[PDB]
Amino acid sequence: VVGGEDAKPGQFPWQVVLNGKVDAFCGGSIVNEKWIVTAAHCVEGVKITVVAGEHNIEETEHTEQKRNVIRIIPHHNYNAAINKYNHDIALLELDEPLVLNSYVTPICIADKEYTNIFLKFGSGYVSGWGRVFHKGRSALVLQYLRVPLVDRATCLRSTKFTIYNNMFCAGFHEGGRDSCQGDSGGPHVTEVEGTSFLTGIISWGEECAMKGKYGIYTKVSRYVNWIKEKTKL
Amino acid sequence: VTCNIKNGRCEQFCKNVVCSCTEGYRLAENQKSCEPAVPFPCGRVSVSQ
Ligand SMILES: Cc1ccc(-c2ncnc(Nc3ccc(C(=N)N)cc3)c2O)cc1
Ligand code: NA
Repeated sequence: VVGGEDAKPGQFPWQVVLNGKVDAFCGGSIVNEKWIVTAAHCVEGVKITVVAGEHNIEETEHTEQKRNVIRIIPHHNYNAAINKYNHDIALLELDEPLVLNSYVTPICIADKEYTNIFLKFGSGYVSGWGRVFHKGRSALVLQYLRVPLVDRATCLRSTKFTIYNNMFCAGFHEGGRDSCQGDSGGPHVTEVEGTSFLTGIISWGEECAMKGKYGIYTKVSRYVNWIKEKTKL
Repeated sequence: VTCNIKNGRCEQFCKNVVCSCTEGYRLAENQKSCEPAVPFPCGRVSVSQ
């Protein structure tokens, strides 16, 4: 996250970090004690670990819970050889359940209709340990940022790339603040009377925080039935 | 009176009105608000901020 702020401990208890050959390559969100929702381009075959209850990725705070990923379910319409960032959503099953507490809490997921109503409120929070500057290094402390929704027409004019209808744009007209590489798979959430709901997955963008460009996100409303079905306990 | 105007005053979900909440929450005595039904319900911050 470029131009964000340090999250306080337990401020985004649904956030998880993904570690593989490189630590903090992507983020995710807790659906429940056994399942994480992330971006399909982050995963594939390749051994991954999930860390919940994380705050500073370089200091043991005793709130962390690390788990091995035993199953990766990319959405069946995801195909990297056709488009690396379209249908960009996947689920990860954990080897053992997480223990829910003040630092490890699931994100709410409303039905399809209400997830779309909450996205249309126009203001969401994104978080992650991605780059804090364009081409810079990943964050030590979890970062967060409030990003306004950008209308589809403005979003289409911002790029030569194809923005599909179940992708959305969020960010600032003048740049300066945005999600970035290392944040993909992480959450875009909307606060509804003190309860946060998952409205998007952090997906991609051309560079980070550049004026005229926006962050591209997966609309979670498009996948609510697939998420509820595959993550049933 | 109707879910089209101010969500029928429901804190979370409305059905034409009958209010409802997401998993881990129960509908409060006023039949509009949502309150935790479990120790760590989804989407809530419980650490001191
Ligand atoms: C395994 C794996 C493969 C590829 C990548 C990867 N490569 C490039 N850009 C990425 N993301 C990105 C870029 C910009 C913005 C933004 N400006 N909002 C947000 C996210 C990205 O996740 C990561 C992991
Ligand atoms: Na830590």
